Amino acid sequence: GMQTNSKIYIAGHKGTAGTALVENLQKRGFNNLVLKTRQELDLVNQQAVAKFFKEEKPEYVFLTAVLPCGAANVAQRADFIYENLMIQNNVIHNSFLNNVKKLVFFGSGYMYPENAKNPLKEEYLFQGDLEYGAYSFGAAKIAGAIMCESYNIQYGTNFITLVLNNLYGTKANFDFGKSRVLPALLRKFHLAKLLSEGNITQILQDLKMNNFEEAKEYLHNFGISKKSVEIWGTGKVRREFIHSDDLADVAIYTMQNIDFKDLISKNTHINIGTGIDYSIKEVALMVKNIVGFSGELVFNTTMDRLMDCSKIHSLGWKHKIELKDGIKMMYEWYKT
Amino acid sequence: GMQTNSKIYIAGHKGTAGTALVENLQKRGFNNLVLKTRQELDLVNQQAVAKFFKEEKPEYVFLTAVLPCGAANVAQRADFIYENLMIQNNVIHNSFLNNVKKLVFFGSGYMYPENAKNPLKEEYLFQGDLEYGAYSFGAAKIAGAIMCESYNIQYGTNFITLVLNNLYGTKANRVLPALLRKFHLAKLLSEGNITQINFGISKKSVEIWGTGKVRREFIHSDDLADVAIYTMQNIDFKDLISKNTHINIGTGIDYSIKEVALMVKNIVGFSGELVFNTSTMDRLMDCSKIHSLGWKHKIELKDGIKMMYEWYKT
Ligand SMILES: NC(=O)c1ccc[n+]([C@@H]2O[C@H](COP(=O)([O-])OP(=O)(O)OC[C@H]3O[C@@H](n4cnc5c(N)ncnc54)[C@H](OP(=O)(O)O)[C@@H]3O)[C@@H](O)[C@H]2O)c1
Ligand SMILES: NC(=O)c1ccc[n+]([C@@H]2O[C@H](COP(=O)([O-])OP(=O)(O)OC[C@H]3O[C@@H](n4cnc5c(N)ncnc54)[C@H](OP(=O)(O)O)[C@@H]3O)[C@@H](O)[C@H]2O)c1
Repeated sequence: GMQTNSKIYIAGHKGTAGTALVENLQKRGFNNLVLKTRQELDLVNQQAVAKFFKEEKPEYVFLTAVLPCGAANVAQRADFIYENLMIQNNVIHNSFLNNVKKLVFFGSGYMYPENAKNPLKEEYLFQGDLEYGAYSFGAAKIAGAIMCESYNIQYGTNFITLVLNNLYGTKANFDFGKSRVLPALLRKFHLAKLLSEGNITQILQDLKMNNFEEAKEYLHNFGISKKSVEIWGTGKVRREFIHSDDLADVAIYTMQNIDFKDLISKNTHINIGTGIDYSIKEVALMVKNIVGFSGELVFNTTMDRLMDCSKIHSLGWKHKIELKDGIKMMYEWYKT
Repeated sequence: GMQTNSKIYIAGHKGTAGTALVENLQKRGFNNLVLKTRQELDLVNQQAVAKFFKEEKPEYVFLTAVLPCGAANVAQRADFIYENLMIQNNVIHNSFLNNVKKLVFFGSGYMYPENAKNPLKEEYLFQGDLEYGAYSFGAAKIAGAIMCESYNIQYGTNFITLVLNNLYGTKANRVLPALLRKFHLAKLLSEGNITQINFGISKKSVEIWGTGKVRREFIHSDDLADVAIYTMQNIDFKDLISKNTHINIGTGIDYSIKEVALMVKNIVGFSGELVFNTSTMDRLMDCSKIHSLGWKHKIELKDGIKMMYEWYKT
């Protein structure tokens, strides 16, 4: 499909997936990208989106823009459904109206039933109720997948949905209270190692503090000590991770090689991932070993999510970046 | 809630439910109504809907507007999801932005799994796959119900979803009107009234495709208007609790297509024969929840069909 000079729109280009798509496309020599910040183009606004498509006429679209659901903002139950449905509707429909050749949309494993068997098959859609916290976000993602398929059936569009669980990259936010599970664990174990070695000066520099008494209390409160790191929960819940370079790779592979006609007329979405999951305990141990911390884990007191990737494997794509290598890259970056 | 002087918006006011809401509201003294035709206000257009709410500031909203899915237009798989999600989103979100006091949204039994047990309980949402033809339409209806509930949880709104199976009315446009008209035409043929005059209609018989064993539940539009008004006056979100807070409405009784066809035949007075040519999803609501909240239907099917036919003959 796409050539060097094809006009390619990446919606939500400043996010984790968006940034990875822009960087990988540029590295591969694609030099006709169209990018709009949130301030330039509000994707919830139908009139602004309609005018953009009419005036710019992109040939290919990667739809990465989202209001994401997590632990910190789970109260925004109405916003997760309204905003995500509007972004999906505005982009998908105006792509159709302006003769976009092909579009890739990203779904979430929260679209599958809370009690579904792992590994999750594409045909598990609608086989039971969704998890409570992510209920409205998951429902929006189902509607996005069904929208893509419905345009493909009625109008012969080529709009493909790729569904993933947890995304990470080399460059992460390591601020406490703001960091996801991998960067948070990495920083905890790095600090614990410094404590065990008696490197007071480096602790103060890492934390941006000038009083060690205050530093020791902050570490003690976040479960960090010279002998152990404290982990909330039993450590038994299992998670699958995909590196953003692998997300970019499969998205571009799909655009170039996988058409709607190859998938058929229900459950035509495609799961993506590495096909391997890890308990929180196993992840913590891997991080401990990469950092080189000589101490222990301690636990203080239930839905697993792992894709069945049989479909995408059958279509000729597999991941390159194993989780231990991805964590290693993140740690090297952190130390700069 | 509503007072007789409260400003009330009925979206989609020319349809079957809309017409009945307008008439029943006016009969009770609720005359401060705001009504817009499709030509005046396209509910898929976000900018037009946002401007309408800002200018008119309705206090109460009945959302009846829809692109309906039937046998004749089942090819419109994309339009069913896109158009219905846009109407729902535009009306619900702009109601919130403009401090609407209460809203009623109408769902469909196509939101429930194809193989769910009848009678259908509210908790059967997401317990299996939807019927293939109605898959995209049912998905849109699920999103509408979840949108109402999500605004109620995050923002403390009072947006209530009522879910039904088959609507018919005195002033109506679909299975019941079509059977009524088929039998009326057959009767006219047998009486030789050419002036007044492949659908299986002849002077000696009406032939219906299928076994006519499939079962359907019907609600008369005056009963839909009655329960919608009852909900506005008496049922708040706090009374329903925090999941599956939609409410089934209906009569609680179903009929095979054969039984319905016979009832219509007898009311019309066609003297010929009914024939089924034999070359599967039932839909009946469990109405225990709405009954527990203090409403039940008044119009039995035989009487409702009689009302519809009298109107038709004018
Ligand atoms: N673990 C994961 O991150 C994960 C797991 C499952 C699926 N996914 C899916 O993968 C896709 C990409 O996720 P991500 O992690 O890369 O997202 P992200 O890092 O949260 O980025 C989202 C981007 O969308 C933009 N955006 C949101 N609303 C907008 C609006 N109204 N107008 C314009 N731009 C808007 C944001 O702009 P601002 O920067 O201005 O805020 C941001 O740049 C999404 O569809 C997501 O659901 C990701
Ligand atoms: N009918 C049933 O058996 C049944 C069963 C299940 C649930 N329901 C639900 O009950 C509600 C009422 O159904 P109904 O049978 O009364 O519907 P209806 O007779 O089909 O009426 C629909 C109305 O919506 C209007 N409309 C559609 N798209 C519009 C748009 N873009 N802008 C403005 N107006 C628009 C139509 O205007 P025009 O007249 O100009 O086209 C029409 O007046 C719907 O939510 C429906 O899903 C009905």
